Amino acid sequence: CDFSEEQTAEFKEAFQLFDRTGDGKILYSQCGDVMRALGQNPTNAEVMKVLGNPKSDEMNLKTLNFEQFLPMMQTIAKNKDQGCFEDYVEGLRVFDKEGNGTVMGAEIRHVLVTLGEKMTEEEVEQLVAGHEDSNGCINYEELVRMVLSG
Amino acid sequence: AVVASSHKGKQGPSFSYGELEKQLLQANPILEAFGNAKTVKN
Repeated sequence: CDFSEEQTAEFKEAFQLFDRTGDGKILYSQCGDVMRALGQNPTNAEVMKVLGNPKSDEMNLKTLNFEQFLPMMQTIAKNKDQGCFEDYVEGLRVFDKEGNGTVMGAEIRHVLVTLGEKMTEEEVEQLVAGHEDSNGCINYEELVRMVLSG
Repeated sequence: AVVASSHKGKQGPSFSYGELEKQLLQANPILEAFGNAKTVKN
C-alpha cells in the first residue's frame, strides 16, 4: 500500500463523516462517488475494473468494510492518474465547433447525455456554469479549469 | 426539409414543417397533376 499511516487515518476519519444508516461499511453503488469526492476520479467502468463484482443481486445490497475499501481506493490512487491540462484543453479544442472557446450548451449537453454513460438532467445543470437560452454560448476554458481543480 | 429545419429554441411519418417548407412539400402534387399521365410503362 502506498498510503502513509497519516493518510490511512485521514481516510478513516473521512469514512466516518458520511451520514450512513449505521452499516459500519460502504455500499458498492455509493463507494465510487465516495472515492471521487475524497480523491482521484475513476470512471463508472473503473469501479468494476478494480475487481469489484460486475454483476450482483443489487449494487445497493453489495457492501464493503474499510479493510476492503482501502485497497480498492489505493489501486486507483496509484494507477488511475487523470489527464493533463494540455490534454483536456486539446480535447475541448477539437470538440469546439466555433473554434474560439465559446462552445454551445446544446452540444455540451449532447456529449454528456448522448455519448458515453448518460449524465443526468440534474447533473448537467450543476456542471454548466453559464446558461442555455436561444444562444447557449459558454466558455469551455473556465470549465476545464474548474474540473482540473476537482 | 427535416435535416435543414430552423429551430427557434431547444414521430414516425410526422414532422412540423415551417411555412415555406410546408408549401415546398406541397409543390409536388400540384406539379404532378399538371405534368403527369398514365402509360404502359408507368
